Amino acid sequence: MTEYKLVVVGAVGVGKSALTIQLIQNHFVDEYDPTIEDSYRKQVVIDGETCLLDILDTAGQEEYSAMRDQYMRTGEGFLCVFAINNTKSFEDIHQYREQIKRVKDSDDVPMVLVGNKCDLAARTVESRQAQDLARSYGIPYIETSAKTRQGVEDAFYTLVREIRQH
Amino acid sequence: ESLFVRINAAHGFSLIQVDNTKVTMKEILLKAVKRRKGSPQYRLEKQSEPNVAVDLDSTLESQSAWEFCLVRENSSR
Ligand SMILES: Nc1nc2c(ncn2[C@@H]2O[C@H](COP(=O)(O)OP(=O)(O)NP(=O)(O)O)[C@@H](O)[C@H]2O)c(=O)[nH]1
Ligand SMILES: [Mg+2]
Repeated sequence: MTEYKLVVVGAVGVGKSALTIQLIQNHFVDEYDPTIEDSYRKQVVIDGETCLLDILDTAGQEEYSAMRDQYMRTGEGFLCVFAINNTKSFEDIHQYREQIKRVKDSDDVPMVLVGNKCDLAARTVESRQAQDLARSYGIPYIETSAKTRQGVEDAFYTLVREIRQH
Repeated sequence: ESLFVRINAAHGFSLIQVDNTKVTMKEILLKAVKRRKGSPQYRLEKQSEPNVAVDLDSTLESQSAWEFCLVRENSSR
């Protein structure tokens, strides 16, 4: 069947792995174990149509930034994740989008701006600012919590819908 | 960049950080199972030697390999 290569990118600690494992295994990862790179494949039904998700969970650690080229070339949709309590991670979003352009010649690839950890009371990134950033990119903004599962399916499934509608 | 080993599993791959090549294959297996499956028995195989379980008490260095398959003991790669 049809397989979609989705890639989860963003700064250290924003919750890329927790989002991925919440989707794949319906489980919240409490501990922090830094990622180098991991992939997870799962069959899912989106809008009544079965497909295979191939999710690439990537390193926020800049030590591994050279990997970006490989996976940005073949990635078919991207979750650009920041944490709502981490303004630096929001600032970092642009760098991921720009690197995707270096290898795709464009940023014309399905992407979702993901503001994660929305279960936390303290927010340093304003919702209107995240909405405005997504608007400046022409992409959706979705608030998620890998802990409560809020918005998680919406974030990943929106990518698949955007690929299907090309 | 740290050293790391590539683990090929039933539903994807995991890059497993190692501090040095004196780490045991048992330690690598436990890390890969924890990450990929969370809380069935498993073996590791050298990428270039299918169907043979590596000695989990041996060191990564002794394997002369940096890619392994994680296989359920009741199954094949
Ligand atoms: N409260 C809350 N905590 C979260 C959420 N997502 C992740 N975390 C926590 O934040 C920490 C880092 O999460 P993790 O998924 O490992 O982040 P990462 O972006 O994958 N880090 P790296 O880039 O090094 O791989 C973990 O302790 C995790 O429990 C969330 O939505 N809500
Ligand atoms: Mg991670």
